Amino acid sequence: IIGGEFTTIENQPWFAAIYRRHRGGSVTYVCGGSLISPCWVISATHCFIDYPKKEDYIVYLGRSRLNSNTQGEMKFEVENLILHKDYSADTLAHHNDIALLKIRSKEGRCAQPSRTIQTIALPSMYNDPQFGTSCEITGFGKEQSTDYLYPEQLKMTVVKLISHRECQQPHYYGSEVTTKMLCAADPQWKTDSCQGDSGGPLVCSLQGRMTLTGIVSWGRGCALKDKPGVYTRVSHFLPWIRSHTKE
Repeated sequence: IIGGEFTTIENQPWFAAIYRRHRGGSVTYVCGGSLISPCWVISATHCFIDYPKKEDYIVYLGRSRLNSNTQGEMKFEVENLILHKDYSADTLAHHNDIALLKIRSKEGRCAQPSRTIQTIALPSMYNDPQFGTSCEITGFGKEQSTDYLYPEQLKMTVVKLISHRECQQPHYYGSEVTTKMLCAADPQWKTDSCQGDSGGPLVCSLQGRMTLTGIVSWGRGCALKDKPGVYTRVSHFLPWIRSHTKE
């Protein structure tokens, strides 16, 4: 997250921190995700496509820090890693960038809700906030495009939804953005998602309900003029989500 503010997991208790174990034993951060039911985390396919083996991954819930344990956290293996079969790496602008992780602890259990671990509601189909609506994004991604390190503390910021009409302009993203995607940016371009934020939640309040409107997917650089962050439009994937969460 470029700009924005530090936070702790209490302020985004559905946030899932996803890591990969390397041959040699080293564990590195991969991407964010969101808990949508006790056994299911939703994220982005591009985070996993190069290493599709479920045994490679570790998922934490209730974690506020990147390389330190948070009191009360839960650790999970990935029982199933489900990538969207129509994924395409189309020059930055990934299509169908959505993935599901069925989580299971060493003891064979799913998530247990607490003050630091809670699910996020899915939207109604094709029901998204009006453009110009302020939404929030959360993650452990870079604080500056030029940084080498990721922040140790979780961050969040606010971005505004951008119409498909505005985002499809040639001076924005042209044909790279589809109706299954959502653009969001800051009016001053001063805050944004960045590398490492992929897979995490874009949350909007619709009708009083905090809703998983988007999943961090792609963008040209970070916090750059006329280059919004781009998000998978969750409300266009409900049948995919419902079928695969029975697996």
